[PDB]
Amino acid sequence: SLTLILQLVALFAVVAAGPLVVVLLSVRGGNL
Amino acid sequence: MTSILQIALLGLVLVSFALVVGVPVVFASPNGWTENKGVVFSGLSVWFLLVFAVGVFNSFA
Amino acid sequence: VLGAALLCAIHGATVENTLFEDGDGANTFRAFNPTQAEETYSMVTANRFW
Amino acid sequence: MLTLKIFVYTVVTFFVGLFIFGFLSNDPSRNPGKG
Amino acid sequence: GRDQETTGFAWWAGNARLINLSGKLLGAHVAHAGLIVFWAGAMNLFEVSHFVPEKPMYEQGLILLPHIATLGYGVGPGGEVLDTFPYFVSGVLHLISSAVLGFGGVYHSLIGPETLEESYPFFGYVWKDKNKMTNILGYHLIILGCGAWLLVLKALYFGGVYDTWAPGGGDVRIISNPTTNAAIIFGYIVKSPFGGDGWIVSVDNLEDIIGGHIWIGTLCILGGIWHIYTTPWPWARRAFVWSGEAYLSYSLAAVSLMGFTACCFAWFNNTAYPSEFYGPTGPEASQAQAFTFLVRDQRLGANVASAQGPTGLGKYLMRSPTGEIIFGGETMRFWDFRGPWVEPLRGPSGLDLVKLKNDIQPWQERRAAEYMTHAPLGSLNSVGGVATEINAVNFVSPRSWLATSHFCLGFFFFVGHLWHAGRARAAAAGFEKGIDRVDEPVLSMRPLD
Amino acid sequence: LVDDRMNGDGTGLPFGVNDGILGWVIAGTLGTIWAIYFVSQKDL
Amino acid sequence: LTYDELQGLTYLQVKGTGIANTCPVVEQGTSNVRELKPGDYKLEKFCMEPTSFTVKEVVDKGREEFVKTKLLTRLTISQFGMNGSMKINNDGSVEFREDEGLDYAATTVKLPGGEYVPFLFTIKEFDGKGTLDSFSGDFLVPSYRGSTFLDPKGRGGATGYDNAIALPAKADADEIQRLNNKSYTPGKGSAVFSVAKVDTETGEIAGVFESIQPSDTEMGAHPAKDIKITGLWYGQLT
Amino acid sequence: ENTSLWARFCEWITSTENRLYIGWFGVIMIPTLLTAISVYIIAFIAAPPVDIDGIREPVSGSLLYGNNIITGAVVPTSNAIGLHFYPIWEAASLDEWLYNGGPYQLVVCHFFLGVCCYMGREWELSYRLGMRPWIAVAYSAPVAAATAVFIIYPIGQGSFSDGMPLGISGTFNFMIVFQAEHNILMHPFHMFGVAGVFGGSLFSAMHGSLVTSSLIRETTENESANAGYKFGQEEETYNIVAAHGYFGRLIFQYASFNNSRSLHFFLAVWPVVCIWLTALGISTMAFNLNGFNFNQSVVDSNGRVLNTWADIINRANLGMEVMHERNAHNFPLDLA
Amino acid sequence: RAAEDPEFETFYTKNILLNEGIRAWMAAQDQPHEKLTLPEEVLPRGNAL
Amino acid sequence: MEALVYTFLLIGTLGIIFFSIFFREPPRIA
Amino acid sequence: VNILGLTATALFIIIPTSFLLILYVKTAASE
Amino acid sequence: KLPEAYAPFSPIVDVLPIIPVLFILLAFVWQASVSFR
Ligand code: CLA
Ligand code: CLA
Ligand code: CLA
Ligand SMILES: CCCCCCCCCCCCCCCCCC(=O)OC[C@H](COP(=O)(O)O)OC(=O)CCCCCCCCCCCCCCCCC
Ligand SMILES: CCCCCCCCCCCCCCCCCC(=O)OC[C@H](CO)OC(=O)CCCCCCCCCCCCCCCCC
Ligand SMILES: CC1=C(/C=C/C(C)=C/C=C/C(C)=C/C=C/C=C(C)/C=C/C=C(C)/C=C/C2=C(C)CCCC2(C)C)C(C)(C)CCC1
Ligand SMILES: CC1=C(/C=C/C(C)=C/C=CC(/C)=C/C=C/C=C(C)/C=C/C=C(C)/C=C/C2=C(C)CCCC2(C)C)C(C)(C)CCC1
Ligand SMILES: CC1=C(/C=C/C(C)=C\C=CC(/C)=C/C=C/C=C(C)/C=C/C=C(C)/C=C/C2=C(C)CCCC2(C)C)C(C)(C)CCC1
Ligand SMILES: CC1=C(/C=C/C(C)=C\C=C\C(C)=C\C=C\C=C(C)\C=C\C=C(C)\C=C\C2=C(C)CCCC2(C)C)C(C)(C)CCC1
Ligand code: OEX
Ligand SMILES: [Cl-]
Ligand SMILES: [Cl-]
Ligand SMILES: [Fe+2]
Repeated sequence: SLTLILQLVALFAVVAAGPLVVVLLSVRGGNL
Repeated sequence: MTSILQIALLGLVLVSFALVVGVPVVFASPNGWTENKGVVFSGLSVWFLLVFAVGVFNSFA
Repeated sequence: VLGAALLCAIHGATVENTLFEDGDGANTFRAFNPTQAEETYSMVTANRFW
Repeated sequence: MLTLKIFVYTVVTFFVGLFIFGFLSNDPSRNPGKG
Repeated sequence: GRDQETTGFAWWAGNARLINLSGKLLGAHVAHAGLIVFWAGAMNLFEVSHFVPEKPMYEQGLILLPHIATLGYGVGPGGEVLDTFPYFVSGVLHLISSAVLGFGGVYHSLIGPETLEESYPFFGYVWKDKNKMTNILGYHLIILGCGAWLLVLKALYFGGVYDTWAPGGGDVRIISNPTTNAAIIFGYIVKSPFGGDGWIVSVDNLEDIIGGHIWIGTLCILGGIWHIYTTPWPWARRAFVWSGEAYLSYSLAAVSLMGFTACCFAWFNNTAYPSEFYGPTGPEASQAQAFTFLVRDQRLGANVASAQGPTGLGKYLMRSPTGEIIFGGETMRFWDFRGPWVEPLRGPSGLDLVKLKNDIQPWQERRAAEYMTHAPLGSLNSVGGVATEINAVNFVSPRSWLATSHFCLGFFFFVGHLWHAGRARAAAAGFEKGIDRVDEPVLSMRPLD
Repeated sequence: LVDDRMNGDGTGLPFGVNDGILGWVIAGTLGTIWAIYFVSQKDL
Repeated sequence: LTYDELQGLTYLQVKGTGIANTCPVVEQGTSNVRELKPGDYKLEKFCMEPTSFTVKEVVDKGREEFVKTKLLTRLTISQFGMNGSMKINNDGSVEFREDEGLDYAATTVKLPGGEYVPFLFTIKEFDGKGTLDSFSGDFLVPSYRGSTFLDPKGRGGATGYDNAIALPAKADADEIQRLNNKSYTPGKGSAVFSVAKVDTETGEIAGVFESIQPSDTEMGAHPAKDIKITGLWYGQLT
Repeated sequence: ENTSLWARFCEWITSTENRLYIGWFGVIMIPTLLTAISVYIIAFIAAPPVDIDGIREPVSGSLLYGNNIITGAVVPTSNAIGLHFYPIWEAASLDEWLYNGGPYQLVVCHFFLGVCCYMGREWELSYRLGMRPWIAVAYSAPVAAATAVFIIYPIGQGSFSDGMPLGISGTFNFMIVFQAEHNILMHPFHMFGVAGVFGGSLFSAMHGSLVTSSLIRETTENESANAGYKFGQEEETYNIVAAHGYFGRLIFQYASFNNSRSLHFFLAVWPVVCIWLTALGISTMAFNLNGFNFNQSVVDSNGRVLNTWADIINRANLGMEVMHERNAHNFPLDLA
Repeated sequence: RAAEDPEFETFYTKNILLNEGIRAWMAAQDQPHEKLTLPEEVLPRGNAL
Repeated sequence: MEALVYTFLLIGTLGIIFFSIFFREPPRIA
Repeated sequence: VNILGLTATALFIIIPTSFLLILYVKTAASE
Repeated sequence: KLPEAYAPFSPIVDVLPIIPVLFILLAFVWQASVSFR
């Protein structure tokens, strides 16, 4: 369903946001 | 008047995602906050303007 | 079983609360050396308390 | 039976008062440590 | 952040590393406040997205919309919902405020000043500066008193609040003549917490609720001014410990007391937590069941004052230990329950027989039947009924959920108060890390224990 | 009424006090403990 | 405490005070009693309150007298909200009738010596006869426990095990009255009523009453004792 | 200078020189407890029968009324009282005070105050002996369990009659009726509690076997090994490295406790947090949150009910439910 | 004592009644080999409930 | 006759508890 | 069983108690 | 339900409760990234 697809995309985008910022800070200099 | 509200809200969601991903990146970057002043200020200003725009367009839709 | 659970809890709490300083650090878990021949918790203080 | 309630109230108030004012009686100065 | 060697605190005690860092303390606090308002807004949006209008809110598993509806937003007479837009507005405003607070907390946590004392003397503080701690406490007391007075203004001039004790089944009422009498307001405070008294859980009218809120707002404002313009007395300085962990332990004990007390409100009180929004309580559901079977057997041509039970105590109506006419059966243990649908049927001597016979109301009967069907009995799978019941009803009372979660949090926070009070006393004493091994206090006193 | 009772259940009695003698012994006991504590000051 | 200030007093001021367990006592009018108008009457809210509970126990020099007891139960002894109809003649010959209402109260009293005597304090189906000074009669006394009541070993009249099942060998012979047969035969009591302080302006009557009734018969394990109830009564005409 | 009466009394109270430390928590702990023991012995010996269910059917519970030690129990308060406070002065006579279960409330209140002040006194002696204070934090778990089964469950169900009877057979009755009501076996908090006591027995046996197995040889075989340990010594009595190596090659190398401080902390924390969880499970059941309900969960394609082990547990719950308080229910739904 | 005196109730007798309830409401669906098609009217059941 | 045996066993148990608490062997600390 | 159990309980509470008292006094009188 | 103008944003509304759990787990991730120093 469209609602299920949007829920899964939103959930994946949110749950990846934490790992995204930590990986970007680890590879972009430091200070973490 | 509803479609422009939906477009403004989707833009607000995208700007909020860009803020929550880049603002910790900008802050915790080694000497990154000094030069990311303009882009961070523009992002926050666009976020506030989009919040106000969605709020004022809610009364018209 | 209930006495054994009581003994486990009370022995762990007594040992961890009757510890010696050995410190220069707020974390007592890093204040322990496996290769030594000295007690790290005060048996005398534990006996007096209980 | 009112006398029993008065006596119990007096005993309870006595013990609670000893507790409260004993802890007001500068309890941290009964420290076996330094400071 | 820092590490283990530079602070002495491990990662699983990492917030202790920011005990003495005022700026990082403020950042953690503001980010946490953003988290709290984020949960408020996100749960409000989730509940209004999952809200069904043709069902009561206690069947749908909502806990925040009953809180907003109690204040009288989007609800009409009888507890029915008229609009969800106020709830949506509250959720969106909380989400935006959460964004602002989260940005502030993240900024102070990451690139904010480490210590505020040398650059911002107004916001700088050391834990032994009792005057500055009382100033901060006074500012927060002013904020709390202003919030209480804001609730008072909401219930007085800004649409009122939902009165479940209004005739007909409750309505959004404007509070007129709040009971500001100190005797009746503080008699709740000096009341016993047992049955028949209930301490402050047994507040039964919005007049006393708003009067107590006026009193607590005025008291909080005067206490805040007092703390701003005074200092702790020498007896308080001798009695108390003046560390940050000590202040945290005091707050922990306080919030544990509030958690237990709010658990008791959610389980027993039906005035500040209306049953039309939160579902019937335990006593309310048992009395509703007894009253519904009473009117059923009365319609079936059976005498209700007579026709005793198998134990000869009374199947329908009997006597309380004091002497009032109460509902029969095990619901005797809930004989102190007071609800909007029993009070018109209750006279000076308790449940009046002639009133229960002739002054019946169809809305009272319908509400009692609905409360009997929807008792706060359920499993953690949200299976309605007792533990033996078949997996067919999807309902657990919001009162039950709030009571369980809040007693759990109150007990954990009591234990946290224990831990932090003990560690604060040991840290001020000097033996929080162990025994000095050369100055053991037991060897300094004589044997035989 | 076949027997005598205090009938103190409910009613919201302050500290469960039905007679003024109860509140007076509360006040007297707390006051005398406070007085002993206050006279025995300036120690240690 | 009349019916005027009782009805004008709200629930929250009666709760926990015991006022809900005392009869309305008139204070106006006279004790003439004969002054009341003879004729047809259908009384309402018949009120009853005991003042003493006594049991017939002694076999000694007292010669089967009534002894004082201790009330093991709380204030669950009063009876209120009863209807009926009583007829009054000119010479004073009156009859009494009680049909429905809270006409019963399960009460347990303690004999001196640690003995428990429960009894169902009833006035139901009263057939009074006599004069205004004293009219007496008989009332129907229910058993105490219903037929669906279960004892510590299951059993009971309507529903039950009909024997002691925990041991499979002794379920007969000596213990017939305990398990083989459950007795629920109702008894009969005697009640004497006196009328005093009659107020004909409002049609409120009062006075003292004297009732003798059997105690709990249970299933017939022990013979029922005689319970004497003294106290006040109150009623309102039409 | 310590001459005034209150200063002398304070020094005597806070004196660590006593045989048993009293302290300012002990000044409440001692009289409340001795009250509870006194009335508990007297009630257990010669308590008259108590009408627990409120249906005028009294329960003896005491030895002089025909109870043995297993069956003897201080019966809970009458159901007519419920959560009302029933002290002796609120009763007209001692006879009805005993008939209505007043001793149960008095014992429960005094015992709750006593265990709370015992926990406070444990902290106080830890403070006055220069010790770390979290022994009281460890003791907060049995205190939580006692409060949950004596006060919190009566609060949640609305009647002190609903608390745990002060005895053994009464305790079993409480557990059986409790299973009927809430299906405690199917609850995660009770499952963690059971795992905690089982693991507590396991870890007690583990730690005791490891230390007693690794004692340093300082005696012979004709004298007890305990005689090898001298009290007040600073020399270690067992080989920590040998014990850790044995455990590592027994179960796992990288998943073993090489530090005695961490090992003893684990021994302290595991049963304490699990008993916290099970006490909170009882307290959540007090507000009728109940265990897992899997009655008629497995259904086939035609919709017929396929019974499971949870359905057999449901049958047990039905058997308990139709029998508990066999005369106290005038109506079907057991909402009280 | 409980058989000869029906006023003697204890928690032990409560436990005995509860265990009888377990056996009765358990046997039919716990032991399929017994083929216990036990009717409703003989199953022990208390007041209402 | 059983009740007296029970009460005697329990008072003996409390006697052993009081005896073990108050008249124990002192630690030698040597 | 009303008095045979009494005799069994008496023998159980004395015989090992007496034996333990023998050993305890045999150790206590030796320093 | 949600207002008709905000109906398509319900799927992104439903994810919003779990963010604090994701936040504490993100704190654990960051502590793993600093090698639990
Ligand atoms: C608002 C209340 C509050 C505050 C501000 C603090 C603050 C602090 N605590 Mg503390 N604590 C509290 C309450 C609080 N605590 C409570 C309620 C308990 C339970 C008894 C504890 C028990 C505790 C202990 C044992 C310790 C601290 C420690 C600390 C310090 C370092 C914290 C840290 O970095 O650890 C890091 C945080 C974590 C590793 C998270 C822990 C994982 C939790 C348990 C997961 C649970 C989540 C789960 C889903 C919740 C559901 C359970 C239930 C509600 C249903 C810090 C200043 C430490 C200290 O003393 O420093 C000096 C320490 O030793 N606290
Ligand atoms: C309520 C949750 C909470 C909060 C608010 C904080 C806050 C803080 N912690 Mg902490 N911590 C927590 C939980 C929390 N912690 C738990 C559960 C543990 C146990 C695992 C720890 C263990 C811990 C340790 C060991 C330490 C801290 C430290 C710190 C401080 C500085 C961290 C830093 O700057 O390094 C940098 C961190 C990062 C670069 C990670 C970036 C992640 C970003 C900020 C997430 C933001 C996402 C969000 C959506 C952005 C929106 C902003 C805006 C657009 C709205 C800071 C104030 C340090 C300290 O004490 O200071 C001396 C430190 O040593 N914490
Ligand atoms: C939650 C807000 C708050 C907080 C954290 C504090 C904190 C503090 N106040 Mg304060 N106060 C407040 C609100 C608050 N106050 C308000 C609203 C008022 C206006 C009424 C006052 C008026 C006030 C005065 C006049 C004084 C303080 C003082 C103090 C300090 C010592 C108090 C003490 O010894 O502990 C607790 C005190 C006691 C245990 C003894 C008091 C006995 C009880 C608590 C008083 C109420 C009795 C009543 C019968 C209890 C019923 C409720 C109970 C059953 C739960 C302390 C730091 C003292 C100070 O040091 O000056 C700066 C001081 O003299 N306060
Ligand atoms: C078979 C018949 C014989 C049976 C024998 C049974 C004996 C029971 C006697 C009753 C027990 C009461 C003990 C009281 C002792 C007070 C003296 C003392 O504590 O030291 C003073 C001691 C004096 O200072 P010191 O001598 O300098 O060390 O310290 C104190 O002041 C502390 C006082 C504590 C008061 C609490 C009393 C003890 C509570 C625990 C008793 C519980 C009752 C149940 C008994 C069995 C369990 C133990
Ligand atoms: C049910 C009835 C009782 C209701 C009581 C409710 C009213 C009181 C509740 C709030 C009192 C606030 C306590 C703060 C001070 C406590 C510590 C202290 O003491 O602080 C200690 C401090 C030391 O400098 O002194 C000081 O600041 C002085 C502060 C104390 C001043 C108050 C004393 C009142 C006088 C009563 C004495 C009667 C004495 C003799 C009685 C003999 C009877 C035979
Ligand atoms: C001086 C002091 C002290 C001490 C104290 C003490 C010594 C204690 C105690 C105490 C006690 C010692 C208490 C008590 C109480 C008791 C009681 C309260 C009792 C009782 C009993 C009863 C109530 C009974 C009843 C009955 C029954 C159950 C059955 C049959 C009938 C009869 C009636 C017999 C200290 C050191 C702390 C410090 C402070 C002060
Ligand atoms: C709004 C409202 C209201 C009101 C309320 C109020 C007004 C409250 C309050 C109150 C108060 C006003 C209170 C008080 C308090 C206090 C406290 C709670 C405290 C404390 C603490 C402690 C516990 C202490 C301790 C100690 C001691 C004793 C000793 C020494 C040391 C120390 C100090 C630590 C009402 C209900 C009407 C209605 C509804 C709502
Ligand atoms: C520092 C730190 C940290 C962090 C913390 C925190 C706590 C943070 C935060 C933050 C926050 C607290 C945030 C918040 C936020 C919010 C937002 C970002 C928002 C928004 C907006 C929007 C865009 C919306 C939209 C909408 C509407 C308007 C309605 C309808 C629906 C929707 C959704 C469409 C950690 C732990 C990691 C590590 C350590 C340190
Ligand atoms: C979208 C939308 C809308 C709109 C909205 C708007 C347009 C608004 C807003 C909003 C906002 C705009 C919010 C907010 C936030 C904020 C905050 C959250 C704040 C803060 C602040 C603070 C917290 C402060 C602090 C401080 C300082 C810094 C100074 C001194 C000290 C103190 C502490 C005071 C509506 C709902 C209509 C509808 C739906 C859609
Ligand atoms: O009381 Mn003891 O167990 Ca609580 O559920 Mn309702 O109430 Mn009776 O039944 Mn089931
Ligand atoms: Cl019922
Ligand atoms: Cl049962
Ligand atoms: Fe060890």
